[PDB]
Amino acid sequence: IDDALYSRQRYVLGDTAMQKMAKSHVFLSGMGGLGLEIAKNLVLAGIKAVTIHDTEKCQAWDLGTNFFLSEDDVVNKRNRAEAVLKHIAELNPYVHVTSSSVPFNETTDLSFLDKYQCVVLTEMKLPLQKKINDFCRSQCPPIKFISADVHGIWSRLFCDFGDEFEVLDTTGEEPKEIFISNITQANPGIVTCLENHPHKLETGQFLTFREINGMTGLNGSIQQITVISPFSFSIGDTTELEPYLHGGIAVQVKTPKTVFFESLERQLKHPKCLIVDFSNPEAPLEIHTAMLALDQFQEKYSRKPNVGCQQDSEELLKLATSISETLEEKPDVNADIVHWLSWTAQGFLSPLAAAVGGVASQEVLKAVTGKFSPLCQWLYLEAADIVESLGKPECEEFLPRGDRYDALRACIGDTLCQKLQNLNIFLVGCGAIGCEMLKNFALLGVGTSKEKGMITVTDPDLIEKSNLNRQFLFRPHHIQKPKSYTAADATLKINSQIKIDAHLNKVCPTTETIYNDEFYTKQDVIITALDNVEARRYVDSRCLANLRPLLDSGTMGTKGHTEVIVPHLTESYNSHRDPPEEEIPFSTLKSFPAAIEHTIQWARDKFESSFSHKPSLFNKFWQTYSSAEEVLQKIQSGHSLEGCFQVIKLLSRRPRNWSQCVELARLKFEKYFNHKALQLLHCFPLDIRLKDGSLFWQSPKRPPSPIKFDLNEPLHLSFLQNAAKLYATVYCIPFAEEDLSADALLNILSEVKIQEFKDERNAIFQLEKAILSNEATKSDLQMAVLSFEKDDDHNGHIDFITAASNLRAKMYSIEPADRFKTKRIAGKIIPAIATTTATVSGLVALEMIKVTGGYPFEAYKNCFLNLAIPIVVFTETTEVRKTKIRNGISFTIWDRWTVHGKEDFTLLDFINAVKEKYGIEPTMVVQGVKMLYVPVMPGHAKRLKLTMHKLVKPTTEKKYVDLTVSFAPDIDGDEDLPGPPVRYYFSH
Amino acid sequence: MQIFVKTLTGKTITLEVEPSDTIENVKAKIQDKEGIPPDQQRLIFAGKQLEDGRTLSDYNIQKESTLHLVLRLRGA
Amino acid sequence: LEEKYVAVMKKLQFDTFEMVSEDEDGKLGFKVNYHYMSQVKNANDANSAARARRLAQEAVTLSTSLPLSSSSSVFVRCDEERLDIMKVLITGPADTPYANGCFEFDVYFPQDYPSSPPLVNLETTGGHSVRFNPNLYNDGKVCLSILNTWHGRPEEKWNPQTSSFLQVLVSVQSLILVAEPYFNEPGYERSRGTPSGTQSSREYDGNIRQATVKWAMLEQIRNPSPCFKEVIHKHFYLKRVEIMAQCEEWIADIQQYSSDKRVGRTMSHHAAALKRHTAQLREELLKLPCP
Ligand SMILES: O=P(O)(O)O[C@H]1[C@H](OP(=O)(O)O)[C@@H](OP(=O)(O)O)[C@H](OP(=O)(O)O)[C@@H](OP(=O)(O)O)[C@H]1OP(=O)(O)O
Ligand SMILES: *P(=O)(O)OC[C@H]1O[C@@H](n2cnc3c(N)ncnc32)[C@H](O)[C@@H]1O
Repeated sequence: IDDALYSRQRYVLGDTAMQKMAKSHVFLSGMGGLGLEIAKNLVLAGIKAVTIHDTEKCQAWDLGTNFFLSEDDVVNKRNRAEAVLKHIAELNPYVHVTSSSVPFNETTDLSFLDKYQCVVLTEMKLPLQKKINDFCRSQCPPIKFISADVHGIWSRLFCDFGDEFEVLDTTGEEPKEIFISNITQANPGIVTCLENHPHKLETGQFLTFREINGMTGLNGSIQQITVISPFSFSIGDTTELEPYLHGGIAVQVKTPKTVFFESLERQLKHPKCLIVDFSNPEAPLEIHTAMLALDQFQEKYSRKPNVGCQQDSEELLKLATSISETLEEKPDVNADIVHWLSWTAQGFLSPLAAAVGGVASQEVLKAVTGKFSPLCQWLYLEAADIVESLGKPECEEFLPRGDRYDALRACIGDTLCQKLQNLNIFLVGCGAIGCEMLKNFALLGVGTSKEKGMITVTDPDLIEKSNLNRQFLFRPHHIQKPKSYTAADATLKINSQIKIDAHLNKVCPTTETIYNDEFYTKQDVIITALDNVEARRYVDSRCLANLRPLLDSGTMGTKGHTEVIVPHLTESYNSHRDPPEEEIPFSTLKSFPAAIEHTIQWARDKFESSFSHKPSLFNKFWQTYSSAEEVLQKIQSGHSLEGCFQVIKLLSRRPRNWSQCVELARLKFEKYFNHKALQLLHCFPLDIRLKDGSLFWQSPKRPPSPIKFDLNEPLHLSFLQNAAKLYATVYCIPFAEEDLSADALLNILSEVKIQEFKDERNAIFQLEKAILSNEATKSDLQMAVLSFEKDDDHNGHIDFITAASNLRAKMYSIEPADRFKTKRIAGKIIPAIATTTATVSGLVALEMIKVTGGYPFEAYKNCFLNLAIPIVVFTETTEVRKTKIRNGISFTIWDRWTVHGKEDFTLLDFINAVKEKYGIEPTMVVQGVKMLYVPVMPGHAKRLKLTMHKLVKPTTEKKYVDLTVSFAPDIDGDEDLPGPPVRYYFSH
Repeated sequence: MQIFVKTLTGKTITLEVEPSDTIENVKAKIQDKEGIPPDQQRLIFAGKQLEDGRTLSDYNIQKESTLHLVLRLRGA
Repeated sequence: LEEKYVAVMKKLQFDTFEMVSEDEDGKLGFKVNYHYMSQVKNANDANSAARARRLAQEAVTLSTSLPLSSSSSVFVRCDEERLDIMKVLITGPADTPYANGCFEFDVYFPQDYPSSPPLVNLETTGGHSVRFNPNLYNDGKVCLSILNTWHGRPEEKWNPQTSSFLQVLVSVQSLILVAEPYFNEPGYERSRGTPSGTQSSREYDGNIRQATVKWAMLEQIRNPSPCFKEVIHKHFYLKRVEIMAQCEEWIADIQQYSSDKRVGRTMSHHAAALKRHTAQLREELLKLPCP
């Protein structure tokens, strides 16, 4: 596995799953939009071989749904499967892609399907699907079956993995670790966890134990638990064992699970649907009935219903009524759903197709690897809210006109399509989500109008090798080029009329000058695809000051979310807090580690301190003062200097050639991994006790043990090599790759001794010795500064970090970790995959239409999803909150007060104006983080007689500034009542 | 009265509450079993987000009702 | 004397000083050494608004409620414009090895305050060469429960509703600078009352006494920080006789254990260092002009 390309995906799937992904063949039928999306996601995932099959030919109608065809393909009337083969193979050269066109019908011999291992069917008549499903599930071993379809704004998904399927990992979450505090020799036994730290377990789970004193029989065994209290649980009989002394660690054990499926024919009479919106739990059954009725109508009349023909709607309603009573549950018939399904039966909505394709690709991965829990057994997504707010539109607005937007026009209507083409949209970031959003915009024709419309995308980063796995707009020959330019060039190929303006700036407070308020006023909607919360908060604050809608999304592994913010209706991003990373307590990190993360963090901090901070301090100190003799003279006169001891110590111990660097590395190894253990044991002996009598070296603390150097061990050699290389790089000492051999290091170290284990005058003597030896030249007062680069495989940073972490872990007798886990933990790499990004991009594109149309508050939705369970939750967005201060005066977060001043306006005049206009008087005026008037602090009493223009010190480009105020509470001793921000104009 | 709180990743939490309790106390009860601070948690019922200051009777939460716990993500 | 000292020092507990000046380009230039320069320069975000209200409310308490007595006192300085920059000076309590010292701290309030506790760092480390206390690491980090966020206990965390900066200051002064700092380390309190524990505590006290005499009085007099120049000058001027008597008593007490074998060499070294420091401290005090 070439990690440079699948670095992100391994953290999600795992080594065994990726091994199983190879040597797998997938058959994909129907090269529509949905089939193309599924094929793209699968090819990006890394399946060994994919076979695409289609029998139709390209038409002008297909240009509006397929993002790989061209006018030439339509002119030449090429087969749809063949015309896309070349472009798809370009996505990943490691995937073997083939095309086929053998006819499918009732008499086709299905014997050839046994070669593959999963079948995905799209755009197929129901009887053929029934026959194929009946054939596939009876093979030994069974062949997995998946069906998907999109009709207008309604979608259907189905899965079938055979009679019995086996899952090797139900949830995919790593097991937790708990510390035992007490055990009881009782039937059943009672186990009490440590103080605080609830076990967070549930009945039926399995645990295993290790490192237990006294109850040695429980070590290595497996038990089934029964939760009793948040801090205790129960295990099997333990009356026959020895009493419990101390210690003990229990870790959860994963267990395979078996699920059962049913054939397609049986499932049509009582489906086990999945609920995605709990406000209408009965919707999926009605949608299922409507889709089944549509299929029956299509079979009966050999055509789809025509838009606006009321007899077709009546016939479809009658068919749905006839079908519904035959179902086992006997549900009701929803007239509205049938009506809208009849209205838009011939349309096609791209974002819904993208979301369904992402979900189907995840299901295919589950089928081939068995990694997660599969879907069971239906899924019904829909976008009815888009058309629910249109009222009763005329049928003429939905008729096709003869261009590439026929499908979208038949879906949503002409007026909303035209309002889409005039959008000015600002997109932040061009990561994985950015490319998908650009593709969806190109398919929707956003901003293609000649008169008005523009798309702005900004990203300062450059293309990297690992980025090609998720972002499909980039190519191997695009490495080390701006992301925005490449994305714009790729998008312009999909739609020629797209107008895109690309920038290279990073949205931050420093660059606020170019992105002034007029620029934000020009835009109509702002979309973010960022990866850190600070930028999200800054962008939300900027949008809040100009009343502009904001759409936000993010993913991590197999989880994702979307959020919608609309002026005067909903709360902003800052109205909720996010979980920050928990800090490791300082003593645990420095002296008492208990897990591999602590040692990895220690190694990272040691690298930073040794190779970044100290060289910077050295350079700064020796650039502050010109000469070393001057420093010596200043020291001899008793003058104090900042950090003098550290820099003079670094100067004294400066190496001169390769051998001294090797010796320094050896001394560092000894000091790090030998003396610390001896010192710690000397301070705290193994048998020391606390007040209550418990041993000091109890859990979670682990006693250390010294490590003896030995060149035969690979770990010691790796640490020595990496440390020597890094020190030689820092001190600018030339070296050759031949010197890194084991023999050369052995020869160098054969004459190096090791010291045994146990200020101003010394510093002056050492500095004078350096002076008299001509070691204080200008070239000697320079050290290179290194920076952490986790993506480089030859700088040696990750090797050094891994070696140090493993050595420290073995010093404290902890299980070591390999290179990839260390890289992930040190670099804080976020795991990611294509399916979730595609799904969230589709959902965001869906919500953008609702934002554009100006729908009421009840139309917007937020989605939190986890495809691993799987589980999807749709909620209404948070309503705005009223806040009052006094006298019945209330305000929302979108409010903003204004005060008009002049050239001679004073602070007292400002206070009086606010008091007169709004009824209350401020008591504290602060501009951002710089205070302007606080009565408590000294000297501010006289500030009431100053010009506001001087008191603010503004820039001439801005004609106004923003201030924050506060008001005195009704009862003294309470915090001041907050108020809305106040904007001050310098002149009329 | 018995209610269930199902968070994403499949973990299920059992709670004891009575009508008339206040949403903020209901969510503070979560901390006793999870350690999650009240200000950091959003909980959803029947497609609506439970706002602070209200009681269970307003949202019409009954026995064996299911509430979801959701969080936002940072990667992109 | 104590009444005069209280009367004089009450006017200097809270004030403002100019630390950061801005040029036409908005760049920040620090006129005094500050430990959190990088975080100040990087975190230019002006989104925070509740922090301003919280600090404005706190300034009301900090102007009058700071401890003040002959034994110990606290002094605070803050920037003329910004609100997230402070410097704190604490004088060591009496009857402790930290007696009559002048210890300086740096305080920075993060953007999301009061959702997170402020950062505190010690500056009188003597160039990172001295570990003054088990809870005061020689690199300058001050370790307290109220300043940390970890599992611990719900009542031993930074609680946004109740915790306040004055609590941090009082906790530092009352819990870190104690009579016998050697026993602050858990795991040693078991051996309290044993002769070995007494000997170890005496050695630790001797080291701390010499360290504070060197780096808490002499260096502060010679190179005072610009913020607290007047405070230091008026503090040392008014208590020269007590300082001399205390130093003589400390020198006398240490030599009582020079005849021991286990710790005799360490005690002799500490006594020599203390004598060398006191010799120069006498000259420094005699030359101090009247404020
Ligand atoms: O500068 P740091 O990264 O905080 O590391 C220091 C440093 O060790 P290295 O320079 O070898 O990395 C100290 O040595 P000096 O440079 O100050 O001489 C050493 O002090 P000792 O030599 O006296 O052991 C101290 O260790 P300690 O605090 O245990 O005295 C150790 O700190 P860490 O290794 O824990 O970071
Ligand atoms: P994911 O990490 O895959 O992609 C995120 C991309 O967004 C860019 N980015 C991060 N932060 C910013 C800001 N503040 N402004 C503009 N662009 C940003 C990253 O460079 C990634 O390309």
